[PDB]
Amino acid sequence: DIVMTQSPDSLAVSLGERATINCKSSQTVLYSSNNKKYLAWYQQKPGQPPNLLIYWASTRESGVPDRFSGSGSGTDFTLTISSLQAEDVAVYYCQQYYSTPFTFGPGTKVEIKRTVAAPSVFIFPPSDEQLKSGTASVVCLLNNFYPREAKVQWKVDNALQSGNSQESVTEQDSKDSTYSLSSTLTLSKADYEKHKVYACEVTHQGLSSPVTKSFNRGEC
Amino acid sequence: EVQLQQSGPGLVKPSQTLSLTCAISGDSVSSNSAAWNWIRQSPSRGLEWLGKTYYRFKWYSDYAVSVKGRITINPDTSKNQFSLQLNSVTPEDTAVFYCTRESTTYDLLAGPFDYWGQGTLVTVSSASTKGPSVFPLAPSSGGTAALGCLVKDYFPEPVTVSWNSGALTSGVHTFPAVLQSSGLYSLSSVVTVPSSSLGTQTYICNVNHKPSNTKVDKKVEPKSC
Amino acid sequence: MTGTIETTGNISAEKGGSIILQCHLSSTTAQVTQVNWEQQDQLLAICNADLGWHISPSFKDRVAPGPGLGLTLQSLTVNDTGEYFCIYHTYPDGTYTGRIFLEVLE
Repeated sequence: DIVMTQSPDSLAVSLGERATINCKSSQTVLYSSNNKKYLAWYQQKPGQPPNLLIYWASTRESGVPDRFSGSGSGTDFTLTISSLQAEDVAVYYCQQYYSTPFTFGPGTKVEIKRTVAAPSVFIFPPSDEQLKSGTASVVCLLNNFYPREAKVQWKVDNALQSGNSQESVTEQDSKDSTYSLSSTLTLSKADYEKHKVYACEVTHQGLSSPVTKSFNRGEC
Repeated sequence: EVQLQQSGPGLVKPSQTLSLTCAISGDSVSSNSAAWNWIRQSPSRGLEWLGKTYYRFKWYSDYAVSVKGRITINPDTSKNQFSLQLNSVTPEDTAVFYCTRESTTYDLLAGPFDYWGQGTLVTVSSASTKGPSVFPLAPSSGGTAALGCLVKDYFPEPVTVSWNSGALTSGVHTFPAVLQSSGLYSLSSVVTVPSSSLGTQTYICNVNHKPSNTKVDKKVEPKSC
Repeated sequence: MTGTIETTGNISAEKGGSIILQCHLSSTTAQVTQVNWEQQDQLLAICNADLGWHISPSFKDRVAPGPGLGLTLQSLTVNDTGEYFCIYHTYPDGTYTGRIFLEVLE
């Protein structure tokens, strides 16, 4: 089979700057008879199928903005975005359609480099409805920050929690180029009623020093 | 543009058969200048081609060696669709499955994938479907407030979440689900709104879990003390 | 159905070598719309009257048109042994199909 490789694995470019990514096929995909290079590029945003940008290595698909272009030889290819827009953050794949089986590159993630933005931190106690059902989830929300790196730590009556929380992060927002993070601490109802202070502690480059949001159980 | 609409159940038990259909609009499944393909995508393996069927005065098929013997892709001319059948699935087959049109207009036997179905998440598991419980994340104490709802203890993926029946989209963040130690998923959806709205504007999250035919609307209101 | 097709017959070939597949349709003035070349059940190539030759992605690196109105299949493997077909699509005569058998030696 033909093997497609891509470089770099990820890149971050400022708004309006040029982004270029590279693709290599392990054999030539130039067919001498028609002088066509059997190479395509796709864009894929989270939750969507891939979207065809370029085919024959350099022909732009209709409806694709003209800041996207491609070129290459029979084995080495480049996709260039002349002026990176906020809505262009996505994973970009190359693919050969020269020999069976058709094969894809591993993907290059393209992101926007922007100014540091500290998270806005919110904490949510468990609802009375969930407590009635027997469990307690405490949610710590870090909204619209940059860059992606962020540490959240849970304290219950000032004891560090481990093994009983999970988090997940959005991909870079297509308009303001920030990230958001949700962290859930889950306890039994009986455990939750045993303690008073519930606290989320956030460290981020945009914070002079860790922020803490907390509440007292059954108190406002 | 061609429209490709996928259907079929996502949850399949180990050793049983996955069955998906792709319904074509705006082209013909028998077109001399297209081929109809199935692709899969997973975090482990990336994007991988599975097979295709196409008509060149006669119906032809081609299948990837990693599914040979287990895979059939058949066209249906009367319904203008083509299907996927994958037998004897194992947990290695868990992935998002896409149908796609290969546009073979200049080389009659090769071209790029120019239109794609929406994707079907396929989960190979013996566990039963379970609908979520939905709990409010009530706004509490600059001029903006955050509220949300917690979509807990469902199986399998995916759920969809909308706010105010789709009217409210600005400032919404719906997070990737996590798999809990119970083997059920959980996710949150939050939105930020003006504090001065909380007394008057209502906020309702609309949660849909198709595998269990569950639909829940949860009102999220400021809690009173 | 007045036409008939003369093929390469039955041919043997050595592993790793070339082979030439040829068919000729005589005894009809009919339109030849397209010839499909098949290895067993698999499409090898099509020669279309209006749009020329097209080679399947499963054979582009070893199948080439010619010499004459046929194909050259290169880098032969033992699994290339078996039936081969030249399917003529004609107007108004219909569909003539010619057969070749190939055995790859050692």
